Amino acid sequence: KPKLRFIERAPLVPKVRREPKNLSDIRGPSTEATEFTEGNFAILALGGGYLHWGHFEMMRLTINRSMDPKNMFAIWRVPAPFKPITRKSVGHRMGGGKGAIDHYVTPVKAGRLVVEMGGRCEFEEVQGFLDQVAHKLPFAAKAVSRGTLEKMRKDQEERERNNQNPWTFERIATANMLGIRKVLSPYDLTHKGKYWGKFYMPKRV
Amino acid sequence: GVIRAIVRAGLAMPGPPLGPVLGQRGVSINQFCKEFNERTKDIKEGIPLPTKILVKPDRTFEIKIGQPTVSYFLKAAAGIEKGARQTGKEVAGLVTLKHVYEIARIKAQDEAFALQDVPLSSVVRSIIGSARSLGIRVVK
Amino acid sequence: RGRIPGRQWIGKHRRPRFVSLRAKQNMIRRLEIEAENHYWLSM
Amino acid sequence: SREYWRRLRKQNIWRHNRLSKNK
Amino acid sequence: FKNKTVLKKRCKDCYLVKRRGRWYVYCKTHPRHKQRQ
Amino acid sequence: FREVVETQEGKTTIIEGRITATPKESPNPPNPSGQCPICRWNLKHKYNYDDVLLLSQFIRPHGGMLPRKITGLCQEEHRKIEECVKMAHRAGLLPNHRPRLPKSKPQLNRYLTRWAPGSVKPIYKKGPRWNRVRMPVGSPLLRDNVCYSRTPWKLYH
Amino acid sequence: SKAVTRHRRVMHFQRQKLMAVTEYIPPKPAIHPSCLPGLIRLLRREIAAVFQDNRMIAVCQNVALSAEDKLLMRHQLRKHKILMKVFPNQVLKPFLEDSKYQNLLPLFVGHNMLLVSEEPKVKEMVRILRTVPFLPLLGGCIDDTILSRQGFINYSK
Amino acid sequence: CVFLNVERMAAPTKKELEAAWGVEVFDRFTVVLHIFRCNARTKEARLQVALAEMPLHRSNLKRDVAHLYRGVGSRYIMGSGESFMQLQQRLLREKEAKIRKALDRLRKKRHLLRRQRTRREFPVISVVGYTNCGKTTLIKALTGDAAIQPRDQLFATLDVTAHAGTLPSRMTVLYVDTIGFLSQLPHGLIESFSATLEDVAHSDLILHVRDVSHPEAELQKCSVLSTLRGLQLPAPLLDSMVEVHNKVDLVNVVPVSALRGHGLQELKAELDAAVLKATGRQILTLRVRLAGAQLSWLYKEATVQEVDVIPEDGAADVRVIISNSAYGKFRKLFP
Amino acid sequence: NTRHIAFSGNKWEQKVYSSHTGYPGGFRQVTAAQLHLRDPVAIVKLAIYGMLPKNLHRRTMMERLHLFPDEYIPEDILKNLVEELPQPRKIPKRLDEYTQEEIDAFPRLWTPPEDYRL
Amino acid sequence: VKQVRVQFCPFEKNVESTRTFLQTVSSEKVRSTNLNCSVIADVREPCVDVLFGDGHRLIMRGAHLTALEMLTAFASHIRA
RNA sequence: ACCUCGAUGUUGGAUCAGGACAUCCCGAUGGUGCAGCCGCUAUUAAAGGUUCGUUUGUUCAACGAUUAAAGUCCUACGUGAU
RNA sequence: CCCAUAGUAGGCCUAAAAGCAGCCACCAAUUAAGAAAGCGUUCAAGCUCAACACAAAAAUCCCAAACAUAUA
Ligand SMILES: Nc1nc2c(ncn2[C@@H]2O[C@H](COP(=O)(O)OP(=O)(O)OP(=O)(O)O)[C@@H](O)[C@H]2O)c(=O)[nH]1
Ligand SMILES: [Mg+2]
Ligand SMILES: [Mg+2]
Ligand SMILES: [Mg+2]
Ligand SMILES: [Mg+2]
Ligand SMILES: [Mg+2]
Ligand SMILES: [Mg+2]
Ligand SMILES: [Mg+2]
Ligand SMILES: [Zn+2]
Ligand SMILES: [Zn+2]
Repeated sequence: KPKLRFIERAPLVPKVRREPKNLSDIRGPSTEATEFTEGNFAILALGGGYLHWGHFEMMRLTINRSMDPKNMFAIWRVPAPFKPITRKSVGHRMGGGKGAIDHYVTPVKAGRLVVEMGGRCEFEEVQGFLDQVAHKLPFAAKAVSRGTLEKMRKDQEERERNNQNPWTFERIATANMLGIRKVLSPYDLTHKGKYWGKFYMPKRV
Repeated sequence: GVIRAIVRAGLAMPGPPLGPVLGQRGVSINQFCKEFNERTKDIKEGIPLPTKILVKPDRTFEIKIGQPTVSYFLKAAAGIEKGARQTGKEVAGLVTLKHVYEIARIKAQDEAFALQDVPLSSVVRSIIGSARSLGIRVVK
Repeated sequence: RGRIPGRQWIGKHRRPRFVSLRAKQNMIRRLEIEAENHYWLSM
Repeated sequence: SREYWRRLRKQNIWRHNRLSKNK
Repeated sequence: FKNKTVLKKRCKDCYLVKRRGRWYVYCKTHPRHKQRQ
Repeated sequence: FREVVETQEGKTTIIEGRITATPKESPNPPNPSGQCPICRWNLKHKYNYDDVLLLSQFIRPHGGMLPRKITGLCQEEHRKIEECVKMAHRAGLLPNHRPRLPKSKPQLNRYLTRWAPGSVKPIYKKGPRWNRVRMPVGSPLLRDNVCYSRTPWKLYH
Repeated sequence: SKAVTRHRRVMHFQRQKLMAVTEYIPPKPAIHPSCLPGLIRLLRREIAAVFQDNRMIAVCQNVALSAEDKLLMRHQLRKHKILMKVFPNQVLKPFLEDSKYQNLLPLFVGHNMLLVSEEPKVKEMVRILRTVPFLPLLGGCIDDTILSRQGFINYSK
Repeated sequence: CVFLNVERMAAPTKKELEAAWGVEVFDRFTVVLHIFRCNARTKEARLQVALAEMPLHRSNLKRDVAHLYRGVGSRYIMGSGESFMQLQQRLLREKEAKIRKALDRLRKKRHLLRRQRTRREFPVISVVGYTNCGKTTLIKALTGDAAIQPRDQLFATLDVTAHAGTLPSRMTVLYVDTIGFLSQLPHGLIESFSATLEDVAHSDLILHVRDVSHPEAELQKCSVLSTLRGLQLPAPLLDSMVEVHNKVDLVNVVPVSALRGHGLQELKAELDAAVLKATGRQILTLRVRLAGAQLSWLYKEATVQEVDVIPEDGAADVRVIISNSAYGKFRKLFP
Repeated sequence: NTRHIAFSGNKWEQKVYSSHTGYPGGFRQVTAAQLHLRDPVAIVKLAIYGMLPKNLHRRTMMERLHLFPDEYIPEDILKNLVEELPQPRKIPKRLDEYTQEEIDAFPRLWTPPEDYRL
Repeated sequence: VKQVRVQFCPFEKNVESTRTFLQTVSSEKVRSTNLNCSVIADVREPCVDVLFGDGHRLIMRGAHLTALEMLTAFASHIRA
């Protein structure tokens, strides 16, 4: 089964309890599926967002059509949509209770791998359509191999080490210099200024 | 222009594989098949024969012919009619190195095919590769 | 032409604000003062 | 060895073909 | 000429030239490949 | 420098080439080991569009730039020289390097012109103060030129 | 507005100043570093063996011929014991000094095809060349003795 | 829910049945409309199914807006005189007008697309028939294409699409796969697809794929003929309509089996005859001097069935199927 | 010599002077080059007007201002003149204006290949 | 074009231009363009003499001319 | 639900129209599945123009006859101290 | 940029499928060429390639004037 598996619109057992939109699941760096597993190429999420069944279908169809099943294999690194999103009826005034469940999404945090590909192939063969998929994803994304991912991580570390600016967001936030914690968020103490909402500023040091 | 065909010396008028393909340039099918049958009489009968016909702008025929094909020749040498399906594990006939050498003796003599290398190795290697690609094992 | 929807500086669509070299220098000066404060409080 | 580099050239052509399958 | 934010050469004979302040894909064999930025 | 001379005699046109005198680099460059003329003569960030005495040394007789493979310039300095040459031509500082061959055009004095005069559209609607459509001046390639003023160069006006 | 917005939320001016002041500053490297200071050996042995074994050598420019014309020329040459060889100039240049052929340097530029042999059928080869009024015979060196075209003609006669 | 196998139930009937049975009620119209909406994938198909839905939206207007009334009207002394229901009906009419305008644009674009195939004189055979009768499978068998995917479900094909194939006369014929027809269904539903189905009207021949194995093949024939007449296909074309009995394996015309591929060669023979007699193409022998590129011109502008060459006169007699336009062009070009 | 002013950059084509006659459709936007070719004093007059304070004395100041497109100046104004202010911008020299001494002084930065057509 | 003659002396340097001109003009495409057009590659400063169908001669002394320039002049005179 | 309930008079029509161009026609240009005529599409162009009637309060819509066209909008759903 | 002969139309496959519809193997000659990476062919043929050789737009009228080089 080398080709990418089908993803269902909603969980087979539908959720009954509406749940709050905890945007923290999109906010911040990703702590899961951040490393390669049984593959050499992948789509890395350089930002946060929700993946709909439409995005899943786009990824599946594009990758399946453009891959070589006898020499390439692909695997999801993101679960099927599970978080329920509720929409009220059009023309409804505010109030009257939380709306009924409309769709299911899967939260994705910046720094996570969405699809992982491997097999008897090199990056150049796959980067084309992986970049197509990444550009059509709801969040900033990039086709990255193991080597390129390590290269970008080492480049970030090098920039952090050799930055000539005496002042860093990390230092100022941690020390509460200028009383900037009045303007910053408690999450900023760990985001170090590299994350703003769902957006991940990669050039930010 | 040069027109290439692998027609069998037996049936000189198969039809579609010669008529429509040759008529576009403008040919005399009667003359073509007459000359091909003359060559068939000159050589053994009932065997594929590559052709090197060149249709001149003056609308004349200069048919050039040489040795039979390699695939059918090897299949006949190994006692095979239809080639192996897999061709990587399937085998139907075995050919010895001495037989390969003997057949090669009368192989590196054609002009159009360019099989003109002085060394025996140059041609024995080619025929061995053809046999390996086909479903024929090289004994010893 | 060139309208900011609603009130400037408050809404979702605010008037863009840009930091000048003057403001950057002022903030850096204050940061230096506070770094010296950290040093003198560390002993 | 001539055949060594002949095989190397064949493999390089194969790699180029695989890379250009999509290009 | 079709305005395209991304300019692509659609055959060997398409050439990129910056004229009157913007890029153009010009082509003579296939004029339908002509594009403007 | 070679020059090609073609002579039409009778109905037998001949064409030959003669190598005339060629200039030589001044002896004793201030900074030997410089990988190109500019960085060798200590001019990396110390020339402007109006330094015609410098620009003309990398100029074809009709005003076109000379290739890198011939001039020896590094890529960045080649780009800087090309832009400075364009600005000088537009400013009129190269009156003997004009195109080979004219109706009278209006005489508008210029200098530090980044764009070709005939390719820029008028700024009919300058944006708001926070999104103003500014008029470029000079070239960004010269942003690193030695700045003797406390304020940096304003590349946009 | 929520903490996570579909658009880039506007930052508080103090946060904007913080982000501008804590921007990455790359290390300026003072002086720009840019302007600071098997098969080959197989054919080496092949050329050495050719030079040693062959008694007479000649060269030509067999590049203007079709595939079929080149094949026919090769056939006519193989009718005799002479063998035609093709080798890159990039690696032939060292061979001249290696084998002590100083006069051969200004002979192998561009396409070059050797015509190595021991028994000269140069008479019939020149006869073949005559009906094709191009592909001139180019200077060679028989048994460590450079021969010009007139030398080859005299030797043939 | 309950599926009442009726063409269309009136509003009072639906209301009474809903109240009595305590569940949702669906008719043939609603069910077919639902499957059309589900299967529709192209923008054209979505637009056409939206036009088909419009009657459903009009019928269900009251229920779809009952949650927006808010009890506002007739006492608020200022505003447009339109009441709540009047405004909702106006909005629905505006939406329908937008859909119809878009469909008119789509029809114009389809004519634009057909321009080229019409100019080059490709014979066009529109494959029509009852739903699930094997139109797509037959077109796959005839053309040889592999991208064609004949599904098992009803109304699989919702897009009118053209696939080229070769006849025994070496002539290239363009088969137009169309949407299947169903019985006991409102005519408006299918007629909403007329924008894309007008390719059938401009077809040179029509091929009715009868599902002979089906018990109600006669009723299917009646339904499809009535549907075509409602679609207003040209009378000469409907008269010249050929018939093919598909699914003959399960059990004056040509019996065929698309999956097994049994009568395909015969069917191709009759299709060849039909296209000759329909497109006005004359199969004739033509003597041409073997020079001046006349033979190449004939190859490229006509289907050269065969060439018998006479070298004594240095000429060739070509048996060729040539249209009237091509024959005129040849006569003028090579007197 | 207000006719011979020089704009930096492409301002001759990008700078737009806007006015409105007041009547509907009376909005006129004329590029700097067009305005200069029409009136050879308008550019400098408008610059001075926009730089002067926006009060009731501005028009009196503009009356005191005198602008002349070319070298010619009225005799009475010439007799009134007291001092000549230095030109804010030093005009760069052209190659034709460079003396042979300066050209010789400036070093040759590179040895052009002898066999180059130039 | 009628005839094209190329003369050069290889042992004397400054012959690359003329040799490349020969290798380009004798190219089978160029010669097939006009089979009647006769090339003569004589050899013994280096010169290229082109006699055209109109009895007009173009003499290119390729001592200090690059092959591109020689070929451009040759094409221009072909155009006439 | 932020101004107006010690009044900001309400949908259409008449009258006069101002403006935007995302152009319906007239102008210039590129492509075309541009043979020509009709066209389709795109760039530029807002100087000028953009009909009369039956039904219906109709803004709209259907229909009749035209037109080079009978454009999409905004203007307090422009315009009731006209 | 130049350049392209050829075991052979590799087998099976199929009416034929010939580097190119699909499956298996993917060797091998010429110094140099994938049993072929894209076009094109019903099929061929012809083209290459790889290989040698050397950013945006809306409605009263844009919107301080300007300015790159005098030492924080
Ligand atoms: N047994 C048998 N089944 C057949 C035959 N021809 C078609 N079918 C089946 O009939 C069904 C028709 O599928 P399609 O051919 O895609 O349907 P269609 O005619 O395009 O009609 P729509 O699905 O309404 O678009 C499929 O299950 C086919 O496999 C046949 O000759 N024999
Ligand atoms: Mg406001
Ligand atoms: Mg179907
Ligand atoms: Mg309120
Ligand atoms: Mg409130
Ligand atoms: Mg009051
Ligand atoms: Mg416009
Ligand atoms: Mg190549
Ligand atoms: Zn093109
Ligand atoms: Zn440098």
